[PDB]
Amino acid sequence: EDAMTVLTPLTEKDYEGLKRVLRSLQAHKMAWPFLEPVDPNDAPDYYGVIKEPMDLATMEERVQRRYYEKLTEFVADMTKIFDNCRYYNPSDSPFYQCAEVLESFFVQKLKGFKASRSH
Ligand SMILES: CCNC(=O)Oc1ccc(-c2csnn2)cc1
Repeated sequence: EDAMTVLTPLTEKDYEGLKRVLRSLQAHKMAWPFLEPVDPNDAPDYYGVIKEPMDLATMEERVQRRYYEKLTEFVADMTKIFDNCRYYNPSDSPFYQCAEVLESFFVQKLKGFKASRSH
């Protein structure tokens, strides 16, 4: 990550952009596995093997409360969603596939956000 991403505090205008990025992901057709915390009745071992769970509703709560001080911290929570999924599930499962698609979409939107900050 470049210096701006790591060091530049998030302003109120930056927060309007983060809200837009998050809503784009929540509306994506392949976001269904990630919208809410994993239900342990569906996956009884999940919370024994994933030490730091994350989901898009937790990120929305954090954005509303202004939890994030730097863009790097927002990117780290999002990346945890996808990395947790690829560690828990095998590479041929539909959950793994959804992580591949949605991470590529996140990178496209994140590049758009970074461009808009500087110019
Ligand atoms: C293997 C058990 N069968 C099953 O479908 O349970 C789940 C439920 C949710 C997830 C999930 C969503 S986000 N990443 N992991 C994975 C497995």
